Amino acid sequence: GSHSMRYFYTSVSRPGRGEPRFISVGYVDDTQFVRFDSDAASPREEPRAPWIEQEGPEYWDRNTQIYKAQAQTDRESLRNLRGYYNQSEAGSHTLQSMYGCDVGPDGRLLRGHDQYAYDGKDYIALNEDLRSWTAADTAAQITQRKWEAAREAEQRRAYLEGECVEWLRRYLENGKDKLERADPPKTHVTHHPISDHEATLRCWALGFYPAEITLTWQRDGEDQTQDTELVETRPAGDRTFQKWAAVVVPSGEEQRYTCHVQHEGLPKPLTLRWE
Amino acid sequence: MIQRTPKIQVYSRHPAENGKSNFLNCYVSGFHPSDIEVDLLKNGERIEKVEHSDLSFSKDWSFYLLYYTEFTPTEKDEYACRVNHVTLSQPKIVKWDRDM
Amino acid sequence: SPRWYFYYT
Ligand SMILES: [Cl-]
Repeated sequence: GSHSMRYFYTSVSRPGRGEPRFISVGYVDDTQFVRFDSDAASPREEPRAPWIEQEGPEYWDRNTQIYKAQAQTDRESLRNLRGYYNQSEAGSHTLQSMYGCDVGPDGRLLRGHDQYAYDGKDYIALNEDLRSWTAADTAAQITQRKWEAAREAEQRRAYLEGECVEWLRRYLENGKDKLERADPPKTHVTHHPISDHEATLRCWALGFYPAEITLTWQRDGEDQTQDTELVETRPAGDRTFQKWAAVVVPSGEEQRYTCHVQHEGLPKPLTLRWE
Repeated sequence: MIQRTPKIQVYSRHPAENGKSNFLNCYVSGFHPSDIEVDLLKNGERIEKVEHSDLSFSKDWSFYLLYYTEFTPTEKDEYACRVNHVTLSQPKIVKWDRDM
Repeated sequence: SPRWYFYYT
């Protein structure tokens, strides 16, 4: 199958409370497998998926040392950003970092990611060519010029193509079926009368993995995008996801409406009707 | 900094039936900054020993957390999610509806 | 595993 390893870092300055708080979470696809929190008791990387628990203490100790050095790096990034943005020393600020590798079935890099958000806004992102940067604003152009001059894209590219893919390969080997699985959605339609002239049809997808899914309503095969209420895909808490899509239907017209469900676990999309 | 109000969904892990053990979820997302407070309510009272996920975010930088507890829904018991965030002037309360 | 290369904005 197609797979990814991604790390999501959040650093938050707490002015007058010492070092910024550093949090990391690590994922294979939509499966969280590790966390690190600079505020936890005896900060150490911790397992959050069953198949990583087999890693020896040399794993947890090594990753702990890397996270501690990352936290200090992010502290310096936050200090530099304060200067670029002419910000005071009194305000709290956030750096979000995400990097990782997507591989196809051959297990070679398909797509590399390495990107940054400052105070909840795009800052700078490594472009899909892994050779060039997109800066969100004039401040981020300072970082872009520095990173271009220092040829850092070449090191990030070599990392994403090499080490990143090798760790992902090992984790897929550890995880086996727990990571290879595509759990198809359980689908059903419910009917919710509004008045005597109209009813909501709600098309549900439950218990699917991974999270990526498309739910659409059609009326005699014509897409109803503008008249569909679609909730954000939401976690069930058992490493499956949920979604629903709803459309308001005139009474007697229910059999014109079809719900269409596309998911990796379905060889072809499912078509459902109010039944 | 530009602040963003949390989105909130409250929902069960499994399609609910009265008397059947289940999990009550409150999913908060798209909030900035990251500090947030989430309580699950039974008939307006805070449920104890609610667990939550580790702080994460989506590729579009949307922070998210899941707060969850075991519960046995009934016909008459009211469940809700109550969120405090710097963007909210009062706690935001979203009632659990088994059809959403 | 987390990367051990570090970069300052
Ligand atoms: Cl979504």
